[PDB]
Amino acid sequence: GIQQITNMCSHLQNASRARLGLTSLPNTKYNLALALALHRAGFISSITRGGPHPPTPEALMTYEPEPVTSANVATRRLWVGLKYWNEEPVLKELKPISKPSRLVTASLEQLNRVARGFPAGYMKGLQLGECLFVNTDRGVLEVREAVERKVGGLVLCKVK
Amino acid sequence: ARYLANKRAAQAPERLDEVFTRATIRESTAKNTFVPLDPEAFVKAEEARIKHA
Amino acid sequence: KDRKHANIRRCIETFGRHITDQSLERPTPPLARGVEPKPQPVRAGPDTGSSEVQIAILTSKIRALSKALEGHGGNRDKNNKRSLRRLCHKRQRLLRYMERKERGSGRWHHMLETLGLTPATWKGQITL
Amino acid sequence: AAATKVSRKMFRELHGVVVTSGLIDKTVKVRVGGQKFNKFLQKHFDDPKQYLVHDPNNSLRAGDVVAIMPGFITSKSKRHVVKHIIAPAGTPIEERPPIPSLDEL
Amino acid sequence: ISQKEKKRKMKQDPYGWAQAQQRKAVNVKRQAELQAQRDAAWGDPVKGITTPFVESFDSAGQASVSPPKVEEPKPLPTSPHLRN
RNA sequence: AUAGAUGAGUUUGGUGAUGGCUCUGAUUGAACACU
RNA sequence: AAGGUCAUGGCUUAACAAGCCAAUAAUUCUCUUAGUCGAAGCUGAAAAGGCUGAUCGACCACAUUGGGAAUGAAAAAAUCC
Ligand SMILES: [Mg+2]
Ligand SMILES: [Mg+2]
Ligand SMILES: [Mg+2]
Ligand SMILES: [Mg+2]
Repeated sequence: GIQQITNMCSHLQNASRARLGLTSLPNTKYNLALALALHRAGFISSITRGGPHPPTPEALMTYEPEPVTSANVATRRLWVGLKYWNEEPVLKELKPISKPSRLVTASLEQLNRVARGFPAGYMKGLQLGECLFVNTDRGVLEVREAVERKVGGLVLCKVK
Repeated sequence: ARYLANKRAAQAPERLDEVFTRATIRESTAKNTFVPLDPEAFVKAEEARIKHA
Repeated sequence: KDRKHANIRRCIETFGRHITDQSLERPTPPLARGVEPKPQPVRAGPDTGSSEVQIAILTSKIRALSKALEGHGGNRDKNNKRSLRRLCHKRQRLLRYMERKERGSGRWHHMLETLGLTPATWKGQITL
Repeated sequence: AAATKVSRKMFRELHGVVVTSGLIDKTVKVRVGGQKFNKFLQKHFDDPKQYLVHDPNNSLRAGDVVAIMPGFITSKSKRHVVKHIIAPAGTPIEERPPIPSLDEL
Repeated sequence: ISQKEKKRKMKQDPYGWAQAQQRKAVNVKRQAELQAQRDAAWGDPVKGITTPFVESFDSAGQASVSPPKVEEPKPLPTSPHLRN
């Protein structure tokens, strides 16, 4: 549920605050959807499903993950590579917007307004560097990827 | 017209410059979400019975 | 304590799902629409964790404790009035889960009639 | 010409659990799902609703999972009808009287 | 309805009001019987309905008959194969 | 409707906070005083 | 089951059943205050903004206070008793 996305956001903040080169997440399709969007937006370096121990650092892309079955699904985890440029984490802040207590949904015209830096609904306008990820019927997208495809949906979190 | 234009965009192909520049994510991780039953679930259950006994 | 752990062996031997699968006529719940029965791996050991066994073990503890609180000087034991309330609320939750999970299976009725568990034990609110 | 036939229209299908049965003839209480939106908090709340459903042959038992359809008026408080049993409770489906199709009703 | 409509209603038709309550008393009586019959089946939230198997816990299935007393010694299920 | 988001005086030996009060803006089917 | 109805509904009736709604106040009662609403008026950068409920439009109620009926297509009267 949305609680896992909320844990994924606070965990990545703590892993970047600690300047960790790697970090693990519970293996769920929802966490994978947000991680693929962060990687697609350029905030993380890699995504790899593995066990409770991180794969070999050097051979990370050519890593061969074993098939996921009911005999090991309980130990699978998503390993994320974190970026740090100019003595600063590239994924500094991950502020959630929709929470377990309330799921915030935005319309296409509200996202068009938030994309240019104007408040709309419970959201606020985006500034230089900030990003916004929306969970739509076309997958987890960035607010500028959503307005291009002309869809709304559930707002997940704002990435500074 | 408003419907066709909106439906066309939601099902449009990604930009070429976005394809030839984005790093690779192995499909083994980006698309293998289904978790089937262990094919060896019966053999393991029969061996676990012997060891537990 | 010797009877406590001896009773635990009686509950696993009476309500143990590894025994009721063959003792009862229709232990498992009735199939749903479209669902068909498929074979599943055998159990590697006895059934000690099913809701029937746990509810039976809780019944033995509730009797051993409720029988001590009613004995001589039992009213003076104020701390264990929580323990009895905590055993009945643990059984209420398992009975409440097994009720909807088993959808009136013969394995659910065997537990009630044998342990004498009436609706008062899980239906409403247990106030002690 | 002078025959006023029923509408014979098909409405939506809701899945729910039978709450009570046997209290009244050819009638059971079924709990279905729902969600109402709070405009002040801007969130959804679980809004489950319990209706009286029409069981023509008395083939439903408490704790049973069934599919109901609205728009089938039978009484003052009964506007739903049983469509089919999803998951039976107690005994199998074949051991209960059959559920007539909407065409038969 | 409000209390004014209550007294006013029964004041218009005194006899008709009496008949309406005679029929209500029949169902209130029948409903009281079904409650007493359902409260009995309700049982106790701690003991429910003590069965011979629950009574066999006091001896760990080693006693063949329950203690007397009022009461009667009834047979209990045993587990003679169990040791200490 | 994409220009629209602002402060000030005042507690302390002093400093940073907390927290009210007052002023700064607009207005009235207004009243009163001087006109 | 029958009647009624364009049709539906104890809407009506007979015979049976004991149900139905509610359990966190459904229901009922006391006290205090108030005509209700609108980008109608004033106000904030803004919030399902706040305040008011003049002039304008819509709705409700009232015509000294209380208790009432008829007429009429319809009470919708500053009428009538
Ligand atoms: Mg003492
Ligand atoms: Mg919910
Ligand atoms: Mg000082
Ligand atoms: Mg007034």
